[PDB]
Amino acid sequence: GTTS
Amino acid sequence: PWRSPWAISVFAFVTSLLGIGLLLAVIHSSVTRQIDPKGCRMSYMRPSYAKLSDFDTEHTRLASKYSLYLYREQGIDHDVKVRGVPVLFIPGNAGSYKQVRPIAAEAANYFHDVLQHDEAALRAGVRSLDFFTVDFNEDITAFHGQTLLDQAEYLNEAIRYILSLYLDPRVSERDPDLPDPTSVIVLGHSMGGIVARTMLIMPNYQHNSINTIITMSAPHARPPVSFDGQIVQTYKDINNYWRHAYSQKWANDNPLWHVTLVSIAGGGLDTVVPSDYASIESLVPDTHGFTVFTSTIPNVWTSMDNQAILWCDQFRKVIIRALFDIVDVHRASQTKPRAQRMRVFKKWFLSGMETVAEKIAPTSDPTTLLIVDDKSDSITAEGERLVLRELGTQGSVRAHLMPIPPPGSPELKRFTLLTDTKLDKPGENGKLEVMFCSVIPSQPNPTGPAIPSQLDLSKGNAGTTRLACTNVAPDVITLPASTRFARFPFSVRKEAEIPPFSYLEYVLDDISEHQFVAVIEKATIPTPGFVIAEFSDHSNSHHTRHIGLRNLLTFGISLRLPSNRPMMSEVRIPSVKSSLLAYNLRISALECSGRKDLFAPLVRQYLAEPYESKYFVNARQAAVSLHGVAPYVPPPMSREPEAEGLAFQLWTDPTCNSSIQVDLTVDVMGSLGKLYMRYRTVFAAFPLFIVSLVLRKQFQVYDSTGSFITFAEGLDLSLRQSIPVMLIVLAALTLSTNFHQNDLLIGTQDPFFLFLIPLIGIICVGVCTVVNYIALSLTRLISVVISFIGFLTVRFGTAVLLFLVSTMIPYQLAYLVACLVQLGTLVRAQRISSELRSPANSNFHNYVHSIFILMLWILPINLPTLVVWMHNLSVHWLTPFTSHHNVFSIMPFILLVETHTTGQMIPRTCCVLLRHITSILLLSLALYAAVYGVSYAYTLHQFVNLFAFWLVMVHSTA
Ligand SMILES: *NCCOP(=O)(O)OC[C@H]1O[C@H](O[C@@H]2[C@@H](OC[C@H]3O[C@H](O[C@H]4[C@H](O)[C@@H](N)[C@@H](O[C@@H]5[C@@H](O)[C@H](O)[C@@H](O)[C@@H](O)[C@H]5OP(=O)(O)OC[C@@H](COCCCCCCCCCCCCCCCCCC)OC(=O)CCCCCCCCCCCCCCCCC)O[C@@H]4CO)[C@@H](OP(=O)(O)OCCN)[C@@H](O)[C@@H]3O)O[C@H](CO)[C@@H](O)[C@@H]2O)[C@@H](O[C@H]2O[C@H](CO)[C@@H](O)[C@H](O)[C@@H]2O)[C@@H](O)[C@@H]1O
Ligand SMILES: CC(C)CCC[C@@H](C)[C@H]1CC[C@H]2[C@@H]3CC=C4C[C@@H](O)CC[C@]4(C)[C@H]3CC[C@]12C
Ligand SMILES: CCCCCCCCCCCCCCCC(=O)O
Repeated sequence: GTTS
Repeated sequence: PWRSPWAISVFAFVTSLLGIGLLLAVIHSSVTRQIDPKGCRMSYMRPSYAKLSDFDTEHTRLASKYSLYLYREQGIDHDVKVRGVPVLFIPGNAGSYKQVRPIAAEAANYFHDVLQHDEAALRAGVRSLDFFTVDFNEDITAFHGQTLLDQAEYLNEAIRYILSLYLDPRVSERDPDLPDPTSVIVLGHSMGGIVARTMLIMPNYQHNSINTIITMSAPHARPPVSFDGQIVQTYKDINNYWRHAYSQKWANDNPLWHVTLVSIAGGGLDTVVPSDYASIESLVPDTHGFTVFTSTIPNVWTSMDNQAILWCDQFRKVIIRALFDIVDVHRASQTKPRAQRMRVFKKWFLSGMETVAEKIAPTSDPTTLLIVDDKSDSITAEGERLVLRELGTQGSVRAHLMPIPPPGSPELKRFTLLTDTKLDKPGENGKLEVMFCSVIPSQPNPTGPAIPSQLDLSKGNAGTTRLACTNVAPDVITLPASTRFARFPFSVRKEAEIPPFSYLEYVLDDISEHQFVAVIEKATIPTPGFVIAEFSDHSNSHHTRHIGLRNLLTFGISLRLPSNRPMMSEVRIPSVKSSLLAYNLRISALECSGRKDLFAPLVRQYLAEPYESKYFVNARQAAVSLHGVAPYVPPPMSREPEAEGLAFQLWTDPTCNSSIQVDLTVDVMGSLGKLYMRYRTVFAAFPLFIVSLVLRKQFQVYDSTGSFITFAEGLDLSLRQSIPVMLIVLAALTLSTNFHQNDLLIGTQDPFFLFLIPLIGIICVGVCTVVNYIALSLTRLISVVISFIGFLTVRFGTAVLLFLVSTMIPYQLAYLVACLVQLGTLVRAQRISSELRSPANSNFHNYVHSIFILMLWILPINLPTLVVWMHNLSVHWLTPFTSHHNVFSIMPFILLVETHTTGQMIPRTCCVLLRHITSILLLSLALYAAVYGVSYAYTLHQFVNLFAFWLVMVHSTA
């Protein structure tokens, strides 16, 4: 992803 | 003689040392003992939010303060349009609207990856989930009740707007034959779920606009803290609403008839909301909802924090699958009927081994016609367990038919099958298929074409016995894989996840209409995999240990289940019910002789209610902590004596021919640490029991001798007679169709837990001593600052306060200012007493210090309303205040603090009647704080306000  | 305020008795110091010591032991062993494994895998996504800014103050007055967002996941949502079932996420106490990130992203990916291609699923009425999330500005919901009501009202208006969205062609792209949505699915976290329940009792609620509430770690049974009276009243309102509605006999009179509420609790790792409060068994009948813990959710099998329940990867996938199995866009309420929703929720969230579990295969339509030879090579003798060490030994499709024993025997019998291989769905060629077979009549008996029924030729002989067979895949129970290289039911790394076991459990009466259980081994080349199937008697598999709690805590319980044991054994201890006691379970080494076992022992530690199951793969040494009968929650509903207490379900390889030993002993330090969730809120109220008894002794001695003793000296005198006697009264009070039975004192009338009253009393004695010393230190420190400013200077050189509260100042700000002015008075009193050391100056200092301690122990209740007010000012929200309540809640303190600033000592005390009124008031305050303190902590401010008014009266008399 790009963020958790 | 002048007694220093810092001096303490040996008796009072030792008691305070034990109280602080017992506090550290409880706190330390609640963060180190009996801690569940953490098994949540982090989830990653590409978040984006579209603010629905057309939902403004024309729709609701709160829209200037709150905001509504539509979650858009990058790579899936390329425009802000609604193309599916509306879902609303409500964040909790100081939560974020951006916490829908994980669950909304998995719903966006799963529909993209899987469902949008599944043409049958769309033909059945499945569409994407539109996740709306609400920005509450991180409101402190658990500490203010008007906040909760405002949120519920805003969200009812928000649901109106959301459902209006699906009418606008410029915003909604949907099929033209679909009905207009009239309902929203609500997913709430923590207080978020509580707001969802409140939403259905608010006046602006639109009927039939919520039918599905799923709450994650929400305290349904009880307020987390009772510092606000509005929170307590709203809990009473919603809990009464559910109870009254579901107590109706005619469904038309039941407003919650079509509403299902599923409460998911994180478990023991949740240290913000006690998982005991998530139980809705006293609110929702089993036909409309249940409470489930994340440790019993298949393919999750882990406990979670309050925060990790949203971003946990396993649980995220499970909840999205469950939500996609209930939606139905062909109905205006975008979900399946209530019973179907309950069946789906049970399938996805429950272990499948519950009493409420439903079995589909026994009465389902046959899905396969099987041809087998009459030579009966496949048909085995009754009473023989089927063990397949490997799959594919012969090299051809095989059938193993196990005859079902006749139901003539009075004893209850079960069929259990365990395999590590995935079971084939109907019409699927895999590695293994299990199915219930019924003999087809040789004569051509009239029946359907059996067009779905597929053929499986395995006879090759004249017999060609024909069998109509039903695949049992619908009723497969997923068990964590207990191999000898596994440590936890989960795996944080997705790559190391072991494919789980498959388990079937049937009562013989369910499947007696059939003739065989066919284990179709479809593998040809030898591939790894085991199958164990057998019929067992209830006597041989189920053991109950009727041992009292005293004997269990003294000696423990030990079993030696025999080697002849069936694959699955149950051990039930009906006397293990308390949530406050933790145990240690030991399972002996399976000494498999001559061969390795097919699988390692698996233990399922479970409770009938709530659905709280915990799995121990490769079980040898397990920490047994359960969520049973908790202190302050409503009492459990009636249950069968076969479902009371704690049960252990054990799976071992039955071919090893080795007996196993089960030991269960009590964990004293873990049990001690269990008290922190249950009794942390006792310490906003119950220390006022100790303080009020000390101020009673200080006033008694003053009214009889004229000397106002120090707080430490009053505590020493109280610990000798007054405090021990009033703890005995509390114990006697505990011993003497209502859902509020367990809301007072310890919440547990059980005489076993009477030691909690002395325990809390001694810890609060220690806490009061420590707070006394903190106040003395603060007074001395401010005095040192003042003296230092004075030396730096030397070497280098009213009646308006009533108007303020009536207009804009909430009385909590005025109370904080009164506490600060009292601290200033205390500093002056201490300075004067040090300068002059008169017996009259010591009296005033001691008296002012005790009143300051009394004020300081009420300040915790008032601080949460200050932060809400400051936050609302930051957001520019203004809340009017009723002048009658503000003035009457703060004037006694204002007058007392002013009188103290004048320097006047309390007049010493028909005169004996005034002497006794102070004693009676302080005794009543002590008893009230002890009894009603946990559940009604907001009333302590008013009670102490009454005492302050009495002190002002005694001040005025002279
Ligand atoms: N991918 C996907 C995912 O994502 P993420 O998340 O990123 O990831 C994960 C992560 O995690 C972590 O981290 C995290 C992150 O974050 C981020 C985020 O952020 C945010 O959010 C947030 C929010 O904001 C916050 N607020 C929070 O929230 C929450 C919510 O949500 C919920 O809902 C609720 O429920 C809650 O929980 C909340 O929280 P809070 O708020 O905090 O709460 C808690 C608390 C509260 O309360 C407190 C207080 C109360 C009381 C008080 C009052 C009064 C009283 C007193 C007064 C005073 C007195 C003085 C005077 C007088 C004197 C005397 C006389 O609560 C609690 O805590 C409970 C308890 C309390 C305490 C108690 C006490 C008592 C005592 C007593 C005792 C005694 C005892 C007795 C016994 C005996 C008897 C016999 O949270 C959330 C989170 O989520 C957002 O963002 P934004 O929007 O931006 O925002 C911003 C702002 N901040 C979102 O979006 C995000 O997401 O990160 C961070 C950093 O950055 C951090 O911080 C966090 O945390 C980490 O990891 C972790 O994870 C998990 C956890 O979480 C686990 O599992 C793991 O393992 C780890 O650890 C990282 O790494 C990750 O990544
Ligand atoms: C609950 C228990 C652990 C109490 C802990 C509080 C601490 C701060 C207390 C406990 C005993 C206290 C001491 C007992 C008596 C005196 C004599 C006095 O002339 C000066 C202060 C002094 C030396 C106190 C300092 C603060 C003290 C050390
Ligand atoms: C003087 C304080 C002692 C007594 C009070 C104990 C505090 C316990 C904390 C409970 C409130 C936690 C806030 C989050 C609640 C929620 O998210 O539902």
